[PDB]
Amino acid sequence: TGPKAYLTYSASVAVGAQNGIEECKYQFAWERWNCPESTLQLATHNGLRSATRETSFVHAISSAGVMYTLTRNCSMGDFDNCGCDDSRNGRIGGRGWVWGGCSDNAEFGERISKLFVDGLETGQDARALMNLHNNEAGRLAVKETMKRTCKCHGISGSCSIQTCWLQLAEFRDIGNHLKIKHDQALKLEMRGAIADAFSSVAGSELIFLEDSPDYCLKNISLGLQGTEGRECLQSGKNLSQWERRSCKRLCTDCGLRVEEKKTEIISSCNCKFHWCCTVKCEQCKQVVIKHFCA
Amino acid sequence: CQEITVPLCKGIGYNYTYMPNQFNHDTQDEAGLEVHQFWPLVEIQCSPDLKFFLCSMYTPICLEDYKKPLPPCRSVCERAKAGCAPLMRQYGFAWPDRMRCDRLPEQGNPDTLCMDAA
Ligand SMILES: *[C@@H]1O[C@H](CO)[C@@H](O[C@@H]2O[C@H](CO)[C@@H](O[C@@H]3O[C@H](CO)[C@@H](O)[C@H](O[C@H]4O[C@H](CO)[C@@H](O)[C@H](O)[C@@H]4O)[C@@H]3O)[C@H](O)[C@H]2NC(C)=O)[C@H](O)[C@H]1NC(C)=O
Ligand SMILES: *[C@@H]1O[C@H](CO[C@@H]2O[C@@H](C)[C@@H](O)[C@@H](O)[C@@H]2O)[C@@H](O[C@@H]2O[C@H](CO)[C@@H](O[C@@H]3O[C@H](CO)[C@@H](O)[C@H](O)[C@@H]3O)[C@H](O)[C@H]2NC(C)=O)[C@H](O)[C@H]1NC(C)=O
Ligand SMILES: *[C@@H]1O[C@H](CO)[C@@H](O[C@@H]2O[C@H](CO)[C@@H](O)[C@H](O)[C@H]2NC(C)=O)[C@H](O)[C@H]1NC(C)=O
Ligand SMILES: [Zn+2]
Ligand SMILES: [Zn+2]
Ligand SMILES: [Zn+2]
Repeated sequence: TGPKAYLTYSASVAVGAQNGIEECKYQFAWERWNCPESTLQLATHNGLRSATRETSFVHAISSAGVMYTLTRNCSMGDFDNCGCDDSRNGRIGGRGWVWGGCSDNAEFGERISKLFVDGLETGQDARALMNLHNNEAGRLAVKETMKRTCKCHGISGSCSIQTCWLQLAEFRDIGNHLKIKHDQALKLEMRGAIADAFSSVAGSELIFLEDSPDYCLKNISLGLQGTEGRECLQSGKNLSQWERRSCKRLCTDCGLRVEEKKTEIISSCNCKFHWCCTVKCEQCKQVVIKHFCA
Repeated sequence: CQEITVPLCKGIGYNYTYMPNQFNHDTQDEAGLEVHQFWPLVEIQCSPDLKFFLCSMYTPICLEDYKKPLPPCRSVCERAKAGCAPLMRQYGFAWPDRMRCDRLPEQGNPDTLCMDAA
């Protein structure tokens, strides 16, 4: 933990935490709280001093982002210090397959993620333990989701014999997982008497203390910008019943009305494929009508 | 995009392919070691399409204007299977499960864009 080390990883970490924030933004794209969060904010703690259910998710997914990205950083040729998981390599893991390849160094990613993400959690208070918990919750979500991926190098490509390694899941799948972990997080009622209560909570589950505000409403003290002026989804061929409800959910149930907005966009389309070598795609002007709360 | 380095796939129609491929290969050299196991069937010419088919799969096309993958059409694969499979069958070689033809788009769909003859 010396400033030479803090600097060499800091560039990559910042990219990681952003991925975490972006995925959080994805998972809540059409909900009243839509991750109005900056990377900066989880250091400033401004916009999330509220120990709400949603603040839990932010901590996990950003911690998960830092770990995920740097574990992948390590595995690719980005750091000289760390190789990959050479342990267990070469061995026989099952009938007709052996270990090998570059298994991702998750323990490296966890190592860094703790250093930066758990660092910002200053204070010895109950909220700081809560946040520290949620970090590991997202951190171990990244670990558990790892799966054996393989390449078949048998005769003519047959999977008769194959080399396997342990790989990360797609960060999306981790987001979906942590989304669930958020949906079913639970409230805690509570010096060592408090630290006892947190150990009664599974390391995977998310912890929150305060109830969540009405996200329909604007509350500048909390960094909540209200639901007004937010895109919603009305018409769509293949939209989740969830997505179809976004207009009633974001707008009308919040008092606001639903307005349309004509947008013209330029998209590559009507592609035809010439024989061999080449494909030529003309571009078209297309009219998309967006909806939003007013 | 990178340039084709594998012998069997040079000058098939395009000089540029990407990695990793549909078979999840690191290098062209790794991909070449496997597609070279088909070299007999190319020389036999059990199907004219086989060299093109095997190359669209092991070293798929890479375009600087079209950045979505471009697979061979089902018809191209069904012809290579038509010509090669019986001969391969005769020597105790099953038509590879990766080479299966229903895993490929059929021609005539703007959504499913592919490579084939008219
Ligand atoms: C650890 O891994 C992470 C990814 O998990 C990695 O983050 C990425 O780093 C690369 C390299 O800096 C960034 O790629 C850039 O993307 C921008 C657009 O914003 C480009 O303009 C850049 O292009 C450069 O190179 C081109 C080809 O030479 C040039 O044409 C151009 O002029 C530039 O010189 C470049 O492609 C990428 O944006 C980030 N990801 C982010 C920020 O989300 C991180 O760098 C890794 N750390 C280590 C130790 O490598
Ligand atoms: C912006 O947000 C603040 C804080 O919101 C409070 O904490 C959040 C994380 C959520 O848990 C919210 O549900 C919660 O209200 C709001 O200020 C709060 O206002 C309420 C009254 O509307 C206060 O409740 C009172 O609490 C006292 C004890 O002190 C009782 O006796 C009362 O009966 C009543 O329940 C609450 O104390 C107050 N919080 C503080 C300290 O600021 C605020 O309403 C909101 N502002 C806007 C712009 O809407
Ligand atoms: C791929 O590269 C080859 C080899 O350079 C091209 O084939 C011919 O190459 C000779 C020189 O060796 C040129 O004089 C010819 O013009 C090329 N033939 C053709 C088709 O005109 C080939 O053209 C290249 N393929 C692509 C994608 O253009
Ligand atoms: Zn925090
Ligand atoms: Zn899961
Ligand atoms: Zn409408």
